[PDB]
Amino acid sequence: SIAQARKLVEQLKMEANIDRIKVSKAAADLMAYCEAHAKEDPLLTPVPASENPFR
Amino acid sequence: FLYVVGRKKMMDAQYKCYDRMQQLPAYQGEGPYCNRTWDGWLCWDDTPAGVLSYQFCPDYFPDFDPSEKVTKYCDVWFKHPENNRTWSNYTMCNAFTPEKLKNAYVLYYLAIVGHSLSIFTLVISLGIFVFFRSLGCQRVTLHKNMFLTYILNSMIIIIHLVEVVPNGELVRRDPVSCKILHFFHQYMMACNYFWMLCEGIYLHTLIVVAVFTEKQRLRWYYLLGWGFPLVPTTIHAITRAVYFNDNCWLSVETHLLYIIHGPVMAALVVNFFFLLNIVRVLVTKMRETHEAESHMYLKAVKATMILVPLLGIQFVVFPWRPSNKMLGKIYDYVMHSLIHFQGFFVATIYCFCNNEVQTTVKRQW
Amino acid sequence: SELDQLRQEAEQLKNQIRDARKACADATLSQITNNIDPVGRIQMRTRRTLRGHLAKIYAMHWGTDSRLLVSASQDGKLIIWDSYTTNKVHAIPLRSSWVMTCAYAPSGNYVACGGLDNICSIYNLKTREGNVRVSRELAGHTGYLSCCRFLDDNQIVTSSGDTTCALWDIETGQQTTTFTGHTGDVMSLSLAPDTRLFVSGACDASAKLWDVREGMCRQTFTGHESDINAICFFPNGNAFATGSDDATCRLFDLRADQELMTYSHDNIICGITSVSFSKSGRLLLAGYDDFNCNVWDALKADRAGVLAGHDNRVSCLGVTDDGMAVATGSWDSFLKIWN
Amino acid sequence: DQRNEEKAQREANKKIEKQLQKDKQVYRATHRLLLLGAGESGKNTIVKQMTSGIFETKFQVDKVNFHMFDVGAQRDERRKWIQCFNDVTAIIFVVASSSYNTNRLQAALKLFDSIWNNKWLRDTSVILFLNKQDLLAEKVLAGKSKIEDYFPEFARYTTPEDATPEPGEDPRVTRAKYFIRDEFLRISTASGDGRHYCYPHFTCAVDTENIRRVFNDCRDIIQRMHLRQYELL
Amino acid sequence: QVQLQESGGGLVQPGGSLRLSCAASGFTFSNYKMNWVRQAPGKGLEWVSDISQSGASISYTGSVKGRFTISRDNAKNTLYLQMNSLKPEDTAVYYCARCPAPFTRDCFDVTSTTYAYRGQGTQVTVSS
Amino acid sequence: NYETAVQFCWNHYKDQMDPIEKDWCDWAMISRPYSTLRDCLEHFAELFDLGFPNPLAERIIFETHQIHFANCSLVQPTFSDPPEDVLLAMIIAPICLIPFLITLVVWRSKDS
Amino acid sequence: KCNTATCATQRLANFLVRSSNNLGPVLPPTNVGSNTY
Ligand SMILES: CC(C)CCC[C@@H](C)[C@H]1CC[C@H]2[C@@H]3CC=C4C[C@@H](OC(=O)CCC(=O)O)CC[C@]4(C)[C@H]3CC[C@]12C
Ligand SMILES: CC(C)CCC[C@@H](C)[C@H]1CC[C@H]2[C@@H]3CC=C4C[C@@H](OC(=O)CCC(=O)O)CC[C@]4(C)[C@H]3CC[C@]12C
Ligand SMILES: CCCCCCCCCCCCCCCC(=O)O
Ligand SMILES: CCCCCCCCCCCCCCCC(=O)O
Ligand SMILES: CCCCCCCCCCCCCCCC(=O)O
Ligand SMILES: CCCCCCCCCCCCCCCC(=O)O
Ligand SMILES: CCCCCCCCCCCCCCCC(=O)O
Ligand SMILES: CCCCCCCCCCCCCCCC(=O)O
Ligand SMILES: CCCCCCCCCCCCCCCC(=O)O
Ligand SMILES: CCCCCCCCCCCCCCCC(=O)O
Ligand SMILES: *[C@@H]1O[C@H](CO)[C@@H](O)[C@H](O)[C@H]1NC(C)=O
Ligand SMILES: *[C@@H]1O[C@H](CO)[C@@H](O)[C@H](O)[C@H]1NC(C)=O
Ligand SMILES: *[C@@H]1O[C@H](CO)[C@@H](O)[C@H](O)[C@H]1NC(C)=O
Repeated sequence: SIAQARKLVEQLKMEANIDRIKVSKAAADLMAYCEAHAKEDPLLTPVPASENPFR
Repeated sequence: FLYVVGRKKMMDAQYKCYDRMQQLPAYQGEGPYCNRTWDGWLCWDDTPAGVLSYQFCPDYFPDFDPSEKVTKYCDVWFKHPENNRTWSNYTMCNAFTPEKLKNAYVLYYLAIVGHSLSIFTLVISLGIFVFFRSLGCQRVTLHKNMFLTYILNSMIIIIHLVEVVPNGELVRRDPVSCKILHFFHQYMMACNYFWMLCEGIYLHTLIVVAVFTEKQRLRWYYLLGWGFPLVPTTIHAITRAVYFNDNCWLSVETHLLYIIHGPVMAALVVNFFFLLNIVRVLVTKMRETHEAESHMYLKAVKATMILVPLLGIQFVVFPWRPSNKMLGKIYDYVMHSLIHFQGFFVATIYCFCNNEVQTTVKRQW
Repeated sequence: SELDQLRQEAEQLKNQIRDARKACADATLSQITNNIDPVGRIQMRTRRTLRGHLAKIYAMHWGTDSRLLVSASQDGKLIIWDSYTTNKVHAIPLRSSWVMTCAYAPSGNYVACGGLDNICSIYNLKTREGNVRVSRELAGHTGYLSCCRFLDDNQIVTSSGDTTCALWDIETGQQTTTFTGHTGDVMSLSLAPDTRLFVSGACDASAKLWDVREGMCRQTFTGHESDINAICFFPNGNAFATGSDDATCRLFDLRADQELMTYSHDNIICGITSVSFSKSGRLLLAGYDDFNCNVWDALKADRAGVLAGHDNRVSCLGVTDDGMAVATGSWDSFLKIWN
Repeated sequence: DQRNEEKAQREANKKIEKQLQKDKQVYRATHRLLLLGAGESGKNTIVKQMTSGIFETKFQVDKVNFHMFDVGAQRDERRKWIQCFNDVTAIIFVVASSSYNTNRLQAALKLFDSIWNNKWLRDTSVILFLNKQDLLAEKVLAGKSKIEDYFPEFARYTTPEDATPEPGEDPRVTRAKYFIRDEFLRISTASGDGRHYCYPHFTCAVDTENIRRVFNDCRDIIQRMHLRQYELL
Repeated sequence: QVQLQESGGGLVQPGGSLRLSCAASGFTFSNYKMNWVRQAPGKGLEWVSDISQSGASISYTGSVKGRFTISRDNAKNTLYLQMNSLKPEDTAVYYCARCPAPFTRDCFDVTSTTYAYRGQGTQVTVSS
Repeated sequence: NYETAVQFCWNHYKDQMDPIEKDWCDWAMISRPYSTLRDCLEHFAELFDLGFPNPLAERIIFETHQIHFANCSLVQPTFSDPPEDVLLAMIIAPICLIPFLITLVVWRSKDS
Repeated sequence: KCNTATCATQRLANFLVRSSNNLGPVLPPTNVGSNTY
């Protein structure tokens, strides 16, 4: 089990040394994406009966 | 109208009476005898002194009931004290008619009301099975043909009770439309009773005969339910044409009716023996679970009462009408209620109260 | 004791990561997306119903042309559907009737499937004789196959119940990279749009981000309380969503290294079986054990709709690449297209 | 002409659904079974009586085809791949009755409890094979192994009146093997609204009657399934 | 981050008493069924006791009935095991195990060799 | 007297049935004069308050059946059931086909 | 006479056509007094 404990400790140092941006910056990027691609989403916008291939 | 037809049968019987009175001249011993005579409505043979003769009531008048009997008495024949003339007791013929006619109106309106709720509840039950594909199975495919017989049978009965029965001008005219409507009535009535057998055969093989039944070709179910009732109805129609060609084929006195009701009762008796094996397996499944005495007999009653409308067991347990007046009255109210509401009961039990239907309909609504 | 010393040093490393994540948690996603417009009620109708399968549908996958889709069912059949005309293009009989995953190649020439047989079988659709035959079988895994996804015609990534993911060369049929680190059955995987990375969620209430080229675990994402059943990437590839048995969906950001949003309701007490995003990522569609799929406002965490046309457990669901329709399979043996 | 491509689609779909109904007849005719059991229980001996991630065994009793599946090369975490067997006819749960001295019998009582109360296996009946009855008899006949140690409620247990002892067997073996069965039947009757049932059998690994026990129990499961469709039971 | 930390343990004389505590974190303690499992030297994982979500249904393995008492404090998110009349056969590493899914009657894979929702355990040694 | 009443309408019945002698036995032909004789008898008896049937009325009705009707009989009246030997043959024959059709459904309904 | 249960609806239809004057009024009953035969 010591061998498995050492591999977990070695993985935690690889994940502790990671550059993390703030959640306010990470949330503003997801919010800005759905805004730029809102028109291209047929499930959001109304679907015309003429352009819908499932009518 | 009916008076002259009654008098014509009255004078026809007089010819046949004096023909028989011209023959049969034997009056041998038996002490003194009340001599043979022709009563104004019936012909009486040679009888001994003291024996109260008995004969069925003539059908000359609408009041008279053929079921009842006429009694004539000898000492010389009986003399009514009022006018000291030879008398025959025709009182039993028309005494129970005015009260039996009043009971017949409520039985008539119990049918058109009972059969109307059947067509209504079954056209809804049939639409649920054809619309919801989720409910689709070999059991439902047999229910759909069984539901169709109830609709088509209850439809013709109403057309028969609303157009043919209250029309006396049509029956005395005797058109061919009466006989072909009576043909489809006898055919759809037989198809209705023979699909109760098809439902009992499928239910019996699923539970008793062949549990490991993948799925069956329904081509033989269709021939028994739809195809076979053509044989007794075609045989009956041909013999009814050459032997008893009654006006509009409304008579029930002929024994040619048992050409259709013979095989019909035979099919329903087999359904009664299928019910005995199903409730035998059911109570055996519960004894293996070690249920209580109460719950075991409670569910055996519940399961039996939901199979009675489907298999038509009411025709087997009550197959004969009592001759008593008070008992025959209750029998008429009980059996007519079960017959005319049988389509309503089947639609409620197997469509509206079915849990797989209630769960599916609520989910899609 | 060298074992406990390694256990306490892992505890301090976990506290260092937990505090480094809290230092970046300056504001909540609900505080950023507070003043945006709600999407409104999402009323979607069943346009098609595919009635070919005999048993419960365990997986499905759309083609990149957004018209053809493959469906895996546990009666031992892979049916290729023409979603427009409801016609069946192919029907592949499988050797193992316990298929639990199916994939559609981006080129459209191959399909893959696997299950309790521990094998990923590649089926060549564009055969010269015209009928589909099995071209390759990958037999390295020691547990049941939970998910498989094509990188290209020659590469495929599979997750398995042996707590391991693997990358395969298809023409050689050999594992080129193995991804270890999970302590539970890996239940699903989701490829990034660039396909340089993929994320996998296992039964240890954890999700891991893997690098395909180097075969290492980049980040580990915790926060769920029970097994993660489904996972799906955000359209931009900077976030993903997980569905777990604790009846909760959560949204994790890669660069923030922590969860951003939680999608839960007190009435919902059944686990999530499938997750998928729309073309824009504004809607989060999740299949549940209560037989209906719920549409979530991925930014507002408010339920926006319900897809309640299935009569059994919704096992799979997928959105087309063009975003036109959603296909949800379920244990009721039917596959419905919603629009 | 694009109508040609759609006519070629209808004829290709027509050939497929012709084959899909031939496979529907084969699928409904076969009865799938999950053979579940721990190690050291005699489970593998039963399949020889009739690597890969699952083993399939095809047998036929009275012209009815059965397809039994034995899970191999899988980890001991079953909570995920056990859901694939919610539509099987029955789960054949094999238990070693002799393994009560570890305490493998308690480990099997908790596994049966998890299977019985799993939400996806609540309509799946379980065929319980209390295997290794021949080894249990030798263990009980000796005074070395006392079931009172691992199950202290065995000190006040009495053999039920409905218990049918085998011809010429010790009552101490009858009381022991029926006590183990009641431990499983207490879990089986605690929950369940008639949706699924448990069929316990005293089993030996070399017993030939094992396929007939599964056949007769599966015939009961299908029979109760038909009775429930008609709301009779 | 689901974490289960067990405290207590230590060397006890035969017939002594011990009380094990299990501090739970990272989940709703009241929605899950809790278990006690142990691993004797040179043996596998053995299930000991369980307690339901509320604390009404309590089950023990036969060996510990009458001597062990399981308790949960849903307010403080703690699980207890009052151990009385300790025998030398009780020497084992006692793990605090959590049920895999909430609101479920089934509890799967708790005694597995590699189970995620289980603590690291406390060493209890009964000797003189 | 009542003899003058019966002697009158007997002559009326004679004159009605004297020319058509070949039709004496066909009941469809002589039904109208026969019902005419009955009317006169019960009407004149009720007129004199003698009552019907009376011995004087039954005396001349036997004169018509003794003279006018000679060796003539009807084979069978219409609306009559067949001889009961063939009646049961027509009822049992469809019943015998029922068991054979039942075995077709139980044993020969297996697909393929 | 058909006295089975399956002949119940035909027995009722036959009775109404035979006895009832098209389900309308009530004619006086036949005279079965001392004067009557
Ligand atoms: C109302 C009177 C004047 C006429 C009544 C005629 C029916 C009794 C006949 C005419 C057409 C016959 C049907 C013609 C064809 C079929 C299909 C046959 O089944 C199949 O061939 C379908 C495939 C299969 O299930 O194997 C079953 C008998 C049935 C319904 C026959 C049943 C008897 C029917 C309905
Ligand atoms: C209206 C009067 C003159 C009576 C006419 C009777 C027959 C000419 C008709 C009426 C009802 C018909 C039946 C109604 C329904 C069916 C079932 C049908 O099969 C199914 O419903 C199959 C469903 C499925 O499994 O998908 C085949 C034809 C059949 C027997 C029909 C055959 C022709 C019948 C007997
Ligand atoms: C549940 C069903 C009940 C049916 C009750 C039916 C009652 C019918 C009452 C009819 C009364 C008499 C109607 C006029 C009869 C007539 O003169 O022809
Ligand atoms: C498809 C067949 C339908 C048959 C419907 C019933 C037909 C009845 C026919 C009655 C004919 C009456 C006259 C017969 C000849 C005669 O006696 O003069
Ligand atoms: C195998 C089951 C056979 C059932 C046979 C049932 C026959 C019923 C017959 C009814 C009509 C004959 C009896 C009444 C006769 C009469 O009233 O004159
Ligand atoms: C409308 C009234 C219907 C009455 C139906 C009565 C049906 C009685 C059935 C009794 C079945 C008895 C079978 C044998 C005994 C047993 O179940 O073990
Ligand atoms: C097994 C089911 C049997 C059903 C029997 C139904 C008829 C019962 C009564 C039969 C009476 C037979 C004698 C009738 C005499 C008569 O009225 O002319
Ligand atoms: C196989 C069927 C068995 C049961 C048969 C039950 C028959 C019941 C009816 C028999 C005739 C009853 C006549 C009663 C007459 C009266 O009460 O006045
Ligand atoms: C399920 C259908 C049930 C039908 C029940 C019908 C009962 C008819 C028999 C009872 C009639 C009672 C008449 C009482 C008359 C009075 O008050 O004197
Ligand atoms: C669904 C079952 C309905 C049963 C109905 C039973 C009705 C019994 C009473 C019928 C007669 C009611 C009084 C009628 C009086 C009248 O003739 O004017
Ligand atoms: C009937 O018989 C009696 C003798 O028993 C006889 O006196 C009488 O005349 C007979 N009836 C007729 C009409 O002749
Ligand atoms: C008339 O009837 C009465 C009734 O008792 C009877 O006394 C009398 O004798 C009868 N008269 C004749 C003439 O028969
Ligand atoms: C006629 O019959 C009824 C009933 O059978 C009886 O009450 C009555 O007294 C009879 N009449 C005569 C004159 O005997």
